[PDB]
Amino acid sequence: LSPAVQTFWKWLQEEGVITAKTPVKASVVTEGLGLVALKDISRNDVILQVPKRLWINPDAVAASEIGRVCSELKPWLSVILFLIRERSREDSVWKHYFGILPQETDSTIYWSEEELQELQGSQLLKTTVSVKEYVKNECLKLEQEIILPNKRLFPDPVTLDDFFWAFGILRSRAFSRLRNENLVVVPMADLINHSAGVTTEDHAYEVKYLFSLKSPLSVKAGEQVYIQYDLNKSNAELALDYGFIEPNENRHAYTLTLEISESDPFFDDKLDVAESNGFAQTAYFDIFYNRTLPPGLLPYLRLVALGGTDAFLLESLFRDTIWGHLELSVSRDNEELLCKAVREACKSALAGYHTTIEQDRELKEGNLDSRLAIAVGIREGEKMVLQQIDGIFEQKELELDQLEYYQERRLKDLGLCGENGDILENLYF
Ligand SMILES: Nc1ncnc2c1ncn2[C@@H]1O[C@H](CSCC[C@H](N)C(=O)O)[C@@H](O)[C@H]1O
Ligand SMILES: N[C@@H](CCCC[NH3+])C(=O)O
Repeated sequence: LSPAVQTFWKWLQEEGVITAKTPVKASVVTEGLGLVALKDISRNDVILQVPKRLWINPDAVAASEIGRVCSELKPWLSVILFLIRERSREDSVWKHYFGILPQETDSTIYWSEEELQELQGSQLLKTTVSVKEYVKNECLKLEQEIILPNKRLFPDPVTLDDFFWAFGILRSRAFSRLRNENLVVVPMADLINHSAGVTTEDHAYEVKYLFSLKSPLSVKAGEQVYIQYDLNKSNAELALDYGFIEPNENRHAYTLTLEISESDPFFDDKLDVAESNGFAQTAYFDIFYNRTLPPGLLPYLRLVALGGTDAFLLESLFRDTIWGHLELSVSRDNEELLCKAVREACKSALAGYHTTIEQDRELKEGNLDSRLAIAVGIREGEKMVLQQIDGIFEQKELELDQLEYYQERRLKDLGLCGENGDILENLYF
């Protein structure tokens, strides 16, 4: 298999970890390293357990020499340091472990400039950039405040590479879905890979303190044991959290960002309306392919587009039903305004890409390298969501007169054809 690995597997033995009731070994799979069943494994069969003595969570960093200096750092920042640190100690309790860890992943945080050019105009590129930058600052602020000061605990220098390394390791390895634990790293069940086969992301791991990894599916001897990293994440999110995406078009998403500008002559009243109904000055709406629009997107759109003619709805009189009206609809002008705004934004966005959906799809038809493959799937996906959105509002523009706006809804209850009320009027005075 692999010397460095052979070592890692031997170490787990001389620790009471890997015993005999452990149906799984390590091997070289298309996705790096994984866990292959040593013999038929059944659904919910405990695969392997790890002693908390071996975690790598804030509780461990706090209980180490640097625990003091990191005493006020954010949970992750603390683990970042811990990791960069232990990776240097020849007497580390994870010497064999780190000697197994991938130096890199296909997460966009490692992509070269050319590799990134393949995501030109994508939302993913934006998101990755932002994240890379943030992590940088936060990490450079760490160097000057903890690494350099305590030159006794941090002997060797520390580059951004080491930082992004630990950050990546953190975001692609740790198990956040756990109660009372959000960033736990477990050297054994670390090698478990992801598969679309697993459709029950309802924790493949439980706490007993120990880490019990139970296989969510029945596996025959020789085959790989997988798990579902996260059903709700988009391909954009999978692409950045780990270095991979799925073919499932339902994983494609594009998030729209709406806000009530302060330059809006009605900012104050509008913001009041939004907040009174669960929305902030700025609001993000995630749009997934083939899903119906998020509730709240249309009403908020109408709020944004409101305008002077209908500003009367922002009056105390309707503060108790305004959202309901926003939910139904305001007026033909309001609707038409917002529809155009969205359609234009979609067209504009669609134009930011350097490839057509056809070209992307022809490429997918050949052999694509890891990162290029990710970029192509991502961009095609986004173009689809973008087009779906424009498609939706194009229909709306057509049905611009089928909707019954505020005024019409008001005159619905007039009772023009009632009784000759004048006969009773004369019986009264
Ligand atoms: N379904 C999948 N397809 C491709 N890569 C995958 C994958 N599931 C997991 N991975 C890879 O493994 C990482 C999760 S940690 C799993 C251990 C890893 N296989 C190793 O050799 O060290 C991901 O960030 C990704 O790079
Ligand atoms: N992201 C997954 C765990 C991935 C583990 C990768 N080895 C979770 O939230 O549980």
